[PDB]
Amino acid sequence: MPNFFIDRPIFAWVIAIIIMLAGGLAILKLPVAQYPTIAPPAVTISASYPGADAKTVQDTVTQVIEQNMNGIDNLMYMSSNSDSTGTVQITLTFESGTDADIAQVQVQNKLQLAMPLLPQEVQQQGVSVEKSSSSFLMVVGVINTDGTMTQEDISDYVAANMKDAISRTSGVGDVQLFGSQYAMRIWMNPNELNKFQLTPVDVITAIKAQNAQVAAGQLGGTPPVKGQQLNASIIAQTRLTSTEEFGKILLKVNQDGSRVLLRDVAKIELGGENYDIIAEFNGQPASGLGIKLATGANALDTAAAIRAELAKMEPFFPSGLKIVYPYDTTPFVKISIHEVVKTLVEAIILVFLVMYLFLQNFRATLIPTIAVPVVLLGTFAVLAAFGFSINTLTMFGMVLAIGLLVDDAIVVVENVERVMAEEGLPPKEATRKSMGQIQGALVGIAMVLSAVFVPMAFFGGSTGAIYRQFSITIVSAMALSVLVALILTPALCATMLKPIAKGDHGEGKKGFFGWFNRMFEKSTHHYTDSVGGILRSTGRYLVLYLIIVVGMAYLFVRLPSSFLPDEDQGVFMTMVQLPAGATQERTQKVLNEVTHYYLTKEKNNVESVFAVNGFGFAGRGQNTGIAFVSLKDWADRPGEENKVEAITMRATRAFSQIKDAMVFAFNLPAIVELGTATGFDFELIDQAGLGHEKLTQARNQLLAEAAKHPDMLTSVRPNGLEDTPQFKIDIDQEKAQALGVSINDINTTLGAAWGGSYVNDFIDRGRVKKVYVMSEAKYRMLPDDIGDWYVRAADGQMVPFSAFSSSRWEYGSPRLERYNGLPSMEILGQAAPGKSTGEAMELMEQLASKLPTGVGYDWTGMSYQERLSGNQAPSLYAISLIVVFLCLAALYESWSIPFSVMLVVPLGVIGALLAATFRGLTNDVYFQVGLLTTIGLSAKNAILIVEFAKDLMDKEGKGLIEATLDAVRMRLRPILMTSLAFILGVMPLVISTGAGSGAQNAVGTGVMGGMVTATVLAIFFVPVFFVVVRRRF
Amino acid sequence: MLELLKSLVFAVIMVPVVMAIILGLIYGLGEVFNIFSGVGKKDQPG
Ligand SMILES: COCCN1CCN(c2nc(SCCc3ccc(OC)c(OC)c3)c(C#N)c3c2COC(C)(C)C3)CC1
Repeated sequence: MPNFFIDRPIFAWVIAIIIMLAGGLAILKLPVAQYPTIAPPAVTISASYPGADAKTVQDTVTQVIEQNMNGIDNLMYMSSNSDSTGTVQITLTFESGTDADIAQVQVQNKLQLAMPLLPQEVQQQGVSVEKSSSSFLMVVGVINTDGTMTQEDISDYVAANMKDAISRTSGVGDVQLFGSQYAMRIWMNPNELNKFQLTPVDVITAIKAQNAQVAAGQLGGTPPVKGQQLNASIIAQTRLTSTEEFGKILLKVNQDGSRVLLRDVAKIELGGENYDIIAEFNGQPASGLGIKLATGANALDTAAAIRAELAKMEPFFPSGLKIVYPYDTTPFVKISIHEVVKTLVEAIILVFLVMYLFLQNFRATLIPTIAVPVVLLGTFAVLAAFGFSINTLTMFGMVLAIGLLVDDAIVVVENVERVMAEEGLPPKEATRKSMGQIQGALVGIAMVLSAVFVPMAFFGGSTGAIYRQFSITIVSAMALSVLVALILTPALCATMLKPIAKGDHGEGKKGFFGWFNRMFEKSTHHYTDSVGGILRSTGRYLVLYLIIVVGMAYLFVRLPSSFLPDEDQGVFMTMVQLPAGATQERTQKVLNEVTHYYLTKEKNNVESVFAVNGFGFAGRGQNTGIAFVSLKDWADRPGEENKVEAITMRATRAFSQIKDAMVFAFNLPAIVELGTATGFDFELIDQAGLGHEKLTQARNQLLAEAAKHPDMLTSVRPNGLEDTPQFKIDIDQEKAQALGVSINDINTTLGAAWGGSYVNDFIDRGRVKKVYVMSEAKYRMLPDDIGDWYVRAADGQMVPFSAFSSSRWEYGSPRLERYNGLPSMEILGQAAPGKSTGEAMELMEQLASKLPTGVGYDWTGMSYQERLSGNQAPSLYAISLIVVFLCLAALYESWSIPFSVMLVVPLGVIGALLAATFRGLTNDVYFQVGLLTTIGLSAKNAILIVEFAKDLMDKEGKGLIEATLDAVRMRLRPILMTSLAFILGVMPLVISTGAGSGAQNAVGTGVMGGMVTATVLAIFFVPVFFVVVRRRF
Repeated sequence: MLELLKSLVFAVIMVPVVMAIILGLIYGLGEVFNIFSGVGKKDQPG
């Protein structure tokens, strides 16, 4: 019935163009971002309780929001972590495939299932449910160059001007801002408050009075009096708009009168809303903003617009303000597009340079110049109807698609020139006859090569999210190949062709080929004593098949089983970890050195040392700094020594020389949606309720068990911070009432002077900013500064905190990390240089099952998706190939042919198990995608062999000998015509060490030796089973 | 526009060289694919 469509010529020329013109729109409708939405949908409930503790920030805030979490809709884990800055990050991560849009809805239908079980200050402080797919877009830093602007001067300028203009640049669906805006920080001065007999109660009370916007109303308001002609709208006290207009905030009656100024007791100034973050970019103060790209993930035209939007703001910048981009996606995206669209077009030209080895013609050879881009632009087109973004995973879903479009078109070409170049008859003799022998085969060529990708397109997890970006891309590469092979190929293999003489395979044509076009077949005629010499006595040649399998079975479990490689992402985060209770001054003092380290020792590589003090991935506070150390292009970073893993090893080694801090220096994971670090993320459970010491000391038994294997487990470290000293102040509460003070004069004094307290809003350049009272810094540093705070009694006399409040010191863990209502302690760690996570995570599983029941081990984050790959990814081969084990019986009409063609499969499995370890690469996800590319290549050639053997017994009547002297001797030539196309499609990748093509050449060399097994081995092993299994069955 | 001049001179040398190492495989080891001569047929079921 596709043969009925052959004799309509221009029907077939241009339906190829239909799939291209729709694909010509697919340029104008595909979002492009190199890592799409592949994370499990997580939700970060970012609370706040400023100045507060950590032992009872989980109890005011977190244990309330944790205790509404009744049966979370398609949940995997809810981890939260309160800390010493009063920050809570409840992280509800859900099942993959569950709608992230309903998630942020349903989290605030789990939180806002049962809100006012909240002590209601939980939401009164300001909580922010957010779909924190913790991938970013560009993480634009904004620095001052000369030094006039401080940090906080920048961070307000960004949030007053940039953020509201960047958060509606298209593609941006989230602007996170760093760190915060200005806020009229009211630094109180307790040796001025005692001078006026005030407390911070009456400092706050006047600011909630005189700085209050009052709905006055209207002259001539509604309803009027009969006889009205005047309408106004009364301005009462506005929100007070400046530092000086808080300066004259009144406190009392003043018969001292220069009316009692709030600027006589409180040093008014602007400043940030928290100072836990000091971001010194190259030792120079900076704000930042972390952009997160919306669904509609078009990272090009967003960043093509954002880098324009910054250039619109460069006229608006004050003195010395500079924009630098520490992290990005696009210089890791842009050249990976424009090469792998050109390489893709080069592979189109390489396919023409395949048949410059085979055809050496113009009009008969111009067929895949049209036939290849139709499968390509249609793969853009159908995925644009199925919602799959241009990324790695569908540009590498198109380079792997090159091997699936050459199996149809170019295979017809020598089957057509089986009649011309080998027999000398017109192409009409090859138009219907040669297609008619394979029209029933392209039923199965389309069948068995889409069949092995069926279960991965439906399986869940991020492993399933990687697969669905691969599988339906190859399926669209398959389904728009058989729908092109049965249309476009016959009208180009019957109409515009050239008559060629008989016996001429290019002998008198351009030198080196003519001596070789015999000599390949002539060595194949010396290989005829291997064609026949294998197939006669097949007894010894069956134990040779186990030699293929013993090499498979031994070099697969010994092959290291990682999950994702370390991508050279152009940045690497260096985190700092001071003693428990070390200040923001000292952590900055180390990030003086580390920036001086990365700008004297590695200035040839390092772009920049955007160094956020205080904040840290895996842990906040003041003892923990981090540096987003960024790199250059690979053209400026040559060789193995200037990749990340060589830099961070030089970093960490010279950081052991750096006193005062365990300064790790690690790399981001491959996909940035999941991990703080790469490697793994060893969580921990409160199984029985062991408390806090043995909670910590089985974790110290863990580093007694897991850090003492230093060869494999490199830098196994905790996340939950060591028990810092906490400063208990025993408000000797009866003295704190017998002296005359009400304790609300005390807890407001003790907790809005030391604390930092929101008061109200104010107006600043027409923008709402917060009003914070706090002590001035030199009056809250020490336990001595307890004694300087004065509280007012009943009778107006002033009492010091040292008169009653007996201070002391205690333990306290700031990062009280929880898990679904269970306290926990997270543990990080990488794997060995040259080894993998699976020989490190299961090594941890040797060292996590050591503990008794009572404190359990959990594997989630990056560690869930590899715990899910360990449960389905080699188990993918079962239900994939058993459908292929049942596809053959439909094609070959026997139970016993699936005993044969299902044993072409481990020929190329060992083809890739060699090419990995011959360069030293691991069993990641892509290696298996290389295997499913390789297994596709093995079964592809068998249909040109074994379905042809089905075809011979009807149309030419051949046993084994006459079959093999015509099947194998002649139909091995089109197998080369796919071999030189696809496997040389990674020829620009063999010499490429840039945008993470390392484990992608183990695919290409793996299919090459898999083609070597297709070159000698696979063209016998079903005819080996013609002399044994067809002898048996 | 330079890598199409690369793939003029480096896709005219790395197409026959990959065609040449397989000749060191399929003709060099193809002779050792015929050094093995014998029968070991596992016809124990038959
Ligand atoms: C409170 O912070 C929570 C957000 N975390 C995730 C994103 N992370 C990241 N932030 C930045 S830039 C941070 C801008 C900034 C400015 C002022 C600050 O002081 C107020 C400040 O401290 C936070 C940060 C970068 C980069 N480049 C990266 C990450 C993370 O890794 C990348 C590779 C994306 C590079 C910052 C930490």
